[PDB]
Amino acid sequence: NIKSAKKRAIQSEKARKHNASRRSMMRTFIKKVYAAIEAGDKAAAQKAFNEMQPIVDRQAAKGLIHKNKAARHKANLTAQINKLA
Amino acid sequence: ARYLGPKLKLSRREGTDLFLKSGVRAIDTKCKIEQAPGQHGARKPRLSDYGVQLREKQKVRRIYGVLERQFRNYYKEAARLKGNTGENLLALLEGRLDNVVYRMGFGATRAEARQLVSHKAIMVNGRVVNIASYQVSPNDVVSIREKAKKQSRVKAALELAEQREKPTWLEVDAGKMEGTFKRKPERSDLSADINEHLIVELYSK
Amino acid sequence: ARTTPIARYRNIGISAHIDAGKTTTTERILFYTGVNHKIGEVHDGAATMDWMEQEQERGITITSAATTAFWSGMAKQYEPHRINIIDTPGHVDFTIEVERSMRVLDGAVMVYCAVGGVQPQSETVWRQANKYKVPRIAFVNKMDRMGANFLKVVNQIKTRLGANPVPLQLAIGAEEHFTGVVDLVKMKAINWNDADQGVTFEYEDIPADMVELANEWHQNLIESAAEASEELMEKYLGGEELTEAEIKGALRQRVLNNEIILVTCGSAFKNKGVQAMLDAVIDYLPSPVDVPAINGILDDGKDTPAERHASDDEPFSALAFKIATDPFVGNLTFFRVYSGVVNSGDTVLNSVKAARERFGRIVQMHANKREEIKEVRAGDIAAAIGLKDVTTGDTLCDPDAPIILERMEFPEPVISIAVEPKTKADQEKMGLALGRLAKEDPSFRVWTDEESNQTIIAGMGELHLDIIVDRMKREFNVEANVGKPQVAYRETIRQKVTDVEGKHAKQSGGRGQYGHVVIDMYPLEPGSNPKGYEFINDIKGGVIPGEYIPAVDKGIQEQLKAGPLAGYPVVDMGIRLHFGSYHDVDSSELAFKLAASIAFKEGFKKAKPVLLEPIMKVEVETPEENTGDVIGDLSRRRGMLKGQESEVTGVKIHAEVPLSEMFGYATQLRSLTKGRASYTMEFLKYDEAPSNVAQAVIEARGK
Amino acid sequence: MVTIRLARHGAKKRPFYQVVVADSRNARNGRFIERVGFFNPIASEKEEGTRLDLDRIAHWVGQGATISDRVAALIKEVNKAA
RNA sequence: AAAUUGAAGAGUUUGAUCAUGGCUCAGAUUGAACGCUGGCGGCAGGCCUAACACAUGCAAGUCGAACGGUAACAGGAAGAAGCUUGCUUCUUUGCUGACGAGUGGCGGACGGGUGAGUAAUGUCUGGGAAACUGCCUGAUGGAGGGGGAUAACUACUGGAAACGGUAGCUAAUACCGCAUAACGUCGCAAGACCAAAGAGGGGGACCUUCGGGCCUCUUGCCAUCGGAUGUGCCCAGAUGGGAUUAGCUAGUAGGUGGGGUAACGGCUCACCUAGGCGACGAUCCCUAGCUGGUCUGAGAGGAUGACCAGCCACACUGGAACUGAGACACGGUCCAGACUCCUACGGGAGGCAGCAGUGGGGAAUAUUGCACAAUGGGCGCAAGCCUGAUGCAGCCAUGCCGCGUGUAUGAAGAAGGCCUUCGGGUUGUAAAGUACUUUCAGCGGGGAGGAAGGGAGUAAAGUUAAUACCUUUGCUCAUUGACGUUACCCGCAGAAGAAGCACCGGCUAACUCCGUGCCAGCAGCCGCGGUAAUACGGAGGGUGCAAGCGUUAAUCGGAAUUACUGGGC
Ligand SMILES: Nc1nc2c(ncn2[C@@H]2O[C@H](COP(=O)(O)OP(=O)(O)O)[C@@H](O)[C@H]2O)c(=O)[nH]1
Ligand SMILES: [Mg+2]
Ligand SMILES: [Mg+2]
Ligand SMILES: [Mg+2]
Ligand SMILES: [Mg+2]
Ligand SMILES: [Mg+2]
Ligand SMILES: [Mg+2]
Ligand SMILES: [Mg+2]
Ligand SMILES: [Mg+2]
Ligand SMILES: [Mg+2]
Ligand SMILES: [Mg+2]
Ligand SMILES: [Mg+2]
Ligand SMILES: [Mg+2]
Ligand SMILES: [Mg+2]
Ligand SMILES: [Mg+2]
Ligand SMILES: [Mg+2]
Ligand SMILES: [Mg+2]
Ligand SMILES: [Mg+2]
Ligand SMILES: [Mg+2]
Ligand SMILES: [Mg+2]
Ligand SMILES: [Mg+2]
Ligand SMILES: [Mg+2]
Ligand SMILES: [Mg+2]
Ligand SMILES: [Mg+2]
Ligand SMILES: [Mg+2]
Ligand SMILES: [Mg+2]
Ligand SMILES: [Mg+2]
Ligand SMILES: [Mg+2]
Ligand SMILES: [Mg+2]
Repeated sequence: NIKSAKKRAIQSEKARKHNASRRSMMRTFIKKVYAAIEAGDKAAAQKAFNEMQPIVDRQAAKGLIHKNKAARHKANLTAQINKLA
Repeated sequence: ARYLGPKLKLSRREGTDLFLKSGVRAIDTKCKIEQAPGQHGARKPRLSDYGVQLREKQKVRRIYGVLERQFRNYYKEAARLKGNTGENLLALLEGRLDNVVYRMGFGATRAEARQLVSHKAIMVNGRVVNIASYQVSPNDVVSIREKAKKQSRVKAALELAEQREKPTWLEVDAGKMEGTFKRKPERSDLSADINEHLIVELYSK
Repeated sequence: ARTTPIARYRNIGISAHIDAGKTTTTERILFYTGVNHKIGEVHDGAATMDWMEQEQERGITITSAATTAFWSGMAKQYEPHRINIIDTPGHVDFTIEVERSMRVLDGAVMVYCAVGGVQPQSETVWRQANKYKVPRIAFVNKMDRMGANFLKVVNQIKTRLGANPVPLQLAIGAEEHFTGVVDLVKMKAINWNDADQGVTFEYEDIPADMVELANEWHQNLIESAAEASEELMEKYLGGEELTEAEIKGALRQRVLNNEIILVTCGSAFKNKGVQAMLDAVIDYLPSPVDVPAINGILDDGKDTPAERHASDDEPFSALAFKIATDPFVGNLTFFRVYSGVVNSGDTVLNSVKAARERFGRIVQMHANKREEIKEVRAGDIAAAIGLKDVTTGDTLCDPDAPIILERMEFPEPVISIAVEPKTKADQEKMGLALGRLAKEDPSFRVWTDEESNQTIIAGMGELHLDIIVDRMKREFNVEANVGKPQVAYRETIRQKVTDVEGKHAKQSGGRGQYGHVVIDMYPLEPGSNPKGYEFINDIKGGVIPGEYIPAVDKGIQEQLKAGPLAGYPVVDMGIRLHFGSYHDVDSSELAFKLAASIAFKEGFKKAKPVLLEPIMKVEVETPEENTGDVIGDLSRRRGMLKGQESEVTGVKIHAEVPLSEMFGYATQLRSLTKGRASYTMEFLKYDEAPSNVAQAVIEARGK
Repeated sequence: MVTIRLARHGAKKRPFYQVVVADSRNARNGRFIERVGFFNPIASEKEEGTRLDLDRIAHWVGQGATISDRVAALIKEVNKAA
């Protein structure tokens, strides 16, 4: 480039790699919960929900997503699993 | 920014005396002040309404030594102000610093008073003012500076300042070289021939 | 502060005849100092120095370009020396470019061809160097071409230019077999290596193909450098050979006084010989402080107005050798600081132009390429953007510095042509361009003579004027076709005299007045008076009104002033009003001048005037072998001649030729004189000529 | 970081600043939340050189507004001790 | 208290009149241009067209008090260089000040630009709920414990460069799990779940592995609720012209469920209903950034959106996103295009509508300047660094304002000009002559203020556990201004260095002669010139304005001539 905003380019790329890693992991756990919910096993879905919950809340804490987004995931999943029986 | 020409031409174009000359000699004996300056001055132009308005306005401009710009300003103010437009305008014209210098002597003519103001030979309350348009405020003293005091011209002008209507608002000191401005001249404290309403309608046309 | 010590500074020039190898050698220099990765070649258009589009296509260098390099040595003997090389054009069309550059340079490397050696531009540049008194060395290139002779070329220099040359390197082998050179000091042979492009070389055993002349010329060399002092001679005449180092320092000294010139031989195209010359540039050429100081004029002169020790401590002084044109800032002034330090933003005073200039962006250069530098030390050549008033050759200096430097002399344009933008109204756009380029070349002048409407472009050569025209089509683009200058004819009565007259019936009753004159024509002669408008007032019959009796010749002037015959003015014509008529009430002048106008008209036809074209006093010098042909050509032209005179280094011809004639005379002269002649036109008195054109240019408008 | 800074009105070679409580993003002369007194640097006269609005400055700085260097110095000078 | 008090007509249809009616002029204004002329100062103004293409130089860095570290300088330490055991200086040691590159943090979304797009996703006014917010601030706490890397680096290596490889590493306020956290999240509940980072300063100890440990304070870190701020969203009204644009719309209008968002929402998907908008102008087409305000007007209104300020929009064209509190990002990423430049031919770089500047276009618009001294802004504990923000300087009568270009005196009312009824008049007190003054310009000398601060020393308390070290608040000390040869002041010489432009038939103020002869030419309108032209051209004179004047262009007025106020058939 021109200035040393190239340093920020490197940092943004590295942070994108990391954030894509963590967002993919988180979305995969939620895919698991959704596959359970469309499978109907309220207990398997419950285990999956308790498996994703610390992941998504830890990510919200990290800032990868927002508190509101994590809470929205948890609320949607609780509603689903409760109507799931 | 100053009319550097024949003053008597102006005066006899107005017909009247514009006092653009000192009193050392009469007005007729220096210029043939009854006929217009032209080679066709002996003739008579029949007047028109604009004619007399322009001629009065130009008489005032030539008396006070003001140019058309800043005369339009002396009208813009005194139109903004309160009271009579023409009276406020004549007051704003007597407030000029070369005006009060002349009316208090120190120069036998408005142009001599202009040189006096301009050459830093004057001091409105000590502070050397040299803006010939300085609108002097009442309760203010104009004082000649030292080395301007006792110059040949200032004395002669103080001597010749007599034989003239003594201003009802000045209180000069004639040698102590002080002079106050106790209050602005009202209407009747001036020539009374100058029909200020003509100028007002010229500029409000 | 200073990157390289002033002693490690060489300012050198490469001037020589056309195709002498001047540009190629700089490419070999830019290669053997590592500054350029590829050797390059001019015919391919590869050469860096020729950056101009024209220079690439024609292979010609139409400008001087300056570049620098660091040649530590051939054996890394010395710490790197910064050689400032100003490569120059050798086309006489561009002669300012060599001289504009020459005053600034401290030393000159004058190339020669082994086949030809001294050829005509070579003498021309030698003369230029002598005027700026550059101490010189020489490189005889093209020793890889048949006809190659180191020895013969040396003699050629001695026989023709006048210089006495001392051989430095003789040659190993013939033209095809040019292995390398033999030093007359190291007594070695630097046979160069073919596989690498001269980058590697081997000092060798001085083989017997050439081991005997070497001794003669080495011996001849010692003697000459030993000819610098008896302290060398007393030992030299002691029968003992002085040390080479005393010879090399003695050599550097003899070059400074120009007593001797050092001849180096190589083939740049054969990638051989070049590295050694760059070494000998270090050995004998002058460093800025290896000679005396720049001198000056102060306050209309002084005992020592300027004795400016070239120093990083003395006050800033410089000279603008060249002004060049850059389309984005609008100028680029090349300056050499003779004495001083200047920095970005520093103001300077134009001693010659008595003004203030701020140096905005001082830059250094690699031909077209430019590298910004914060400051310039003394002895450095740099280009200055942000300077808008410096004429070529005008000193730029700190205040209280020399008013005048020696470079106040320049050649005179020899060819004149005229020009027209295709669009008739691109004339100012065209005009501005001619002006800008006129600033850059003090030798390209644009004067639009107001006798005619034509734009006239004057220049030192036919190529120049064409190289100066394609630049307009290319930069400051305008499309323009060149042509012929117009014709400044005049007229005059021959002898005939009469009592001619004119008259209009201005009365008619109502109009009220009239004017009438009887006149009397005579010519004086072609060139007797300074006041061509001659006259005699006589009138004593019909004596026109008195208050404008004398005021009745000046109103008649407007006929002698211009055009009675074919739109061309009159000279030497004499008018004489003797009779006429009038009436002294108000004899109307503007309608009385009709009498005067028809008086001129009728008077002109009866008097049978003539037409005299412009003809000048030409003066030519040329070698005393081309006299027959130059005079034969002058004879083909309508030219008379003046002086049966022969010079000692030629022959001075004097000739009276027309001015409409001699269009492109210079190039014809060069053709028939082997580009070795100069001339001048003196604008002498006009003379008459029988011409089918004088009337066809007014019969162009017919009646 | 809501600042309280001087705003540099006036004329050439004759400044006159206005103490403005403005978001530190906006330009000097630009957008501001409120103005709290002025400050004339060149005054050397009976007329007051500076005038502040201390109750509102205190309201802001209680809401966390940062005070610039010169505005701190002007609060000093307004106070009798400094 | 005052925050207003403000409204003019004329010329021209006719032989003449009165109406209707258009045209024209008098005013104010301009980012102006052109012609002629031009002295100065102050304050402003300055590409209105090609959002046309851009060479070059700057416009965004900072922190060593986060870290690994040592490339540069310096300080030292050991010298068996230089040498008189050195003051006459050899290398190794990050050891210390410091610091290139590097990891990391914050900034880079601000400030600066332009008005292309945008007729409503915008703007203005006024409300609203379904929200997030770095830095700033308040309240309560936590701040155990541990791992794996990884740049820089070493090596080998490739490349013309750009810029890489491939292994060995080496930290951290880089990353990751754990422990722990509830007025935090989910959940009606129970319950489940989530973080962190340390660095610096000195010191009474007293303990060491000269690492330090330890006590302190200064900052920094994590969580939650607050404020302030900023931002996102919704609504209503208003915000151009054309109907020689009357139908438009299918995610279209809404409903349900899932998904997405920081947040509500067809935002989105899948069904379902068939709705929704429209003569209060939908739809389409042209044009356009909007507002405070600016010009004008007695107003109402008309025109406008240069400067300055608020909002919006764009960044070579088209698209997408990433990082981040904040962007779908002027000086970041990626792609497609056009363009330009570099190349060793193998590849590579860029986006002036940032500030100067060039070309071009145009009637027309400036310097490739000086400082960050002010004030702001980023970073920082600060010092400080950076800032084409900003403050200043340059150019240009571009505008407004102020001043000067002399003042008094002076009748042979000179000469000369011009007119003349030939007497004279006018030029004209005008000149000259005489006396006096020297503003400004020009020299020379003094000289405010924009400068607050910051730093070093000091003392007091607050401080601790300690008179240390930190703050805070005084005292002293040296000091910091680009502008700048500042403003302003004083002295020197002499009226010297400083007046032009338009007009003179009526409107409209100011006339004669000559030369011209419906010619040449003038003209804003009416009109002038064909033999006595105050209308053309010159001259003499006069009138207006004046460092400007006039012309052209543009807006309102006059124009009640789009009549709402305030018109007519
Ligand atoms: N044979 C030969 N040709 C040469 C030599 N040096 C230069 N040339 C050629 O001469 C021609 C012109 O040389 P150049 O240096 O351009 O001429 P200049 O620019 O006038 O000096 C080019 O073709 C070169 O290749 C040489 O040593 N030998
Ligand atoms: Mg003025
Ligand atoms: Mg050739
Ligand atoms: Mg050449
Ligand atoms: Mg800088
Ligand atoms: Mg560093
Ligand atoms: Mg603009
Ligand atoms: Mg590791
Ligand atoms: Mg962390
Ligand atoms: Mg939902
Ligand atoms: Mg409509
Ligand atoms: Mg537009
Ligand atoms: Mg009205
Ligand atoms: Mg562009
Ligand atoms: Mg992102
Ligand atoms: Mg950006
Ligand atoms: Mg840019
Ligand atoms: Mg143009
Ligand atoms: Mg600052
Ligand atoms: Mg007379
Ligand atoms: Mg002065
Ligand atoms: Mg101070
Ligand atoms: Mg100060
Ligand atoms: Mg009249
Ligand atoms: Mg006229
Ligand atoms: Mg007009
Ligand atoms: Mg006549
Ligand atoms: Mg109306
Ligand atoms: Mg009507």
